[PDB]
Amino acid sequence: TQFEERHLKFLQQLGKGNFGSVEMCRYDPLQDNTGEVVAVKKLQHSTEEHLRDFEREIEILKSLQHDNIVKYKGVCYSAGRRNLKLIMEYLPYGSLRDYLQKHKERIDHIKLLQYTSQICKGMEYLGTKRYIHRDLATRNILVENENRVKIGDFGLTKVLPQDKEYYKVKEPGESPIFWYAPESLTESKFSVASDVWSFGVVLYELFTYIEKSKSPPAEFMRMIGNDKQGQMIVFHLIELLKNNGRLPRPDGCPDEIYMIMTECWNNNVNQRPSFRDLALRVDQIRDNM
Ligand SMILES: CC(C)(Nc1nc(-c2c[nH]c3ncc(Cl)cc23)ncc1F)C(=O)NCC(F)(F)F
Repeated sequence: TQFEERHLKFLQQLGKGNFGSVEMCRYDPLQDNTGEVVAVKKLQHSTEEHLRDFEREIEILKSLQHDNIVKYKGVCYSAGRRNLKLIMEYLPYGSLRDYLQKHKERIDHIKLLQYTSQICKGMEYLGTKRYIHRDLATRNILVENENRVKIGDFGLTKVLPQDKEYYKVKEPGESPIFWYAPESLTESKFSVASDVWSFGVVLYELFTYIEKSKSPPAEFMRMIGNDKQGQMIVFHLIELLKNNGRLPRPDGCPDEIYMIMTECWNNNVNQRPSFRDLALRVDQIRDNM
């Protein structure tokens, strides 16, 4: 079934980035304001390269059906082929980052692990399709309700080549470097293993309860020196990672959860755990607790 542009009523801006913008809209064909509230993504500056990447993100999202992956709803073509709109489910609790920042320690360790398990499961399913998320962070995870989180924003997702286990980005855009694996920093190489490294960073964010002074950019900047600027930050971060500088164990975090983070943060790509293993391990910790 099709979505008519004339029936998409603007409600609120949700955000912007990666050459796109996301708005909360009511899909109201009955024109009585009883329509479903949806999330609508469109391109801000729509070049032929941007259209091509947007179409690929649409195909990727439409191919994914999992409880812990944001639902594709459709496409609106009313403005023509060159001005597509991606329609997705709207998750009113917003990002896990905002949700956790608000609700802090009132969300216990058992609950953080329920979210951790769901993130692993969504990521494992993503990996079976040979898709590399490339932007795993609490800011890119949505809360559906108290018991369910879902991976969102597939705007940076790459499909692995048929004959290779990594995707090489020739001309990188804005990069979340404090979530990046060393091979992604040095060679712009992305794989299931680099998504596992970013997952270790997600687990860290969770157990610091999004405390501002404890964030991966704040911790890494203190380790390299706050006087470092521009490309010198990347140069120093690479050398720090090479010499085993890592994020600290968050205050009150169980030893066992810190060990999972440190295994994800292995410089050897082949030694990092698998998402299938992580979900099994995290479910065992949950059960024990
Ligand atoms: C608005 C913003 C910067 N970007 C996007 N949101 C949604 C999106 C899809 N459904 C949503 N429902 C609620 C909210 Cl707050 C956002 C969305 N889908 C794609 C995006 F690029 C965002 O919130 N990102 C967090 C993420 F969704 F990725 F987890």
